[PDB]
Amino acid sequence: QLVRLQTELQMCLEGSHPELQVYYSKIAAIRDYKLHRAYQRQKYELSCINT
Amino acid sequence: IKLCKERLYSSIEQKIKKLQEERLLMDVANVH
Repeated sequence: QLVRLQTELQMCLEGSHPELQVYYSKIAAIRDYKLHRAYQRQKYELSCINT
Repeated sequence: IKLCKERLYSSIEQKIKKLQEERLLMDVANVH
C-alpha cells in the first residue's frame, strides 16, 4: 500500500490521477461561465453606445 | 483551484501520517 499510495501521489502531483481530474472539469466550467458573462456585458454596452 | 487541491492533499497527507503513526506503534510492536 505504500507502493500504491506514493505511486499515485507522485503520478498525481503532475495532474493525471482521477480525483484531481474530476475537480478540473468542474472548475473550468465556472471560469468559462464567468468569461461568457463578461463578453455579454461588453456586447450589450457597445451596442448601446452605438445607438 | 490551487488552494482547493492542496487543501485536500493536506488532508490526504494527514492520512499518510495516520499510517506513519500506525507503523510507529507497530514499530514498537515489532521491537516487542
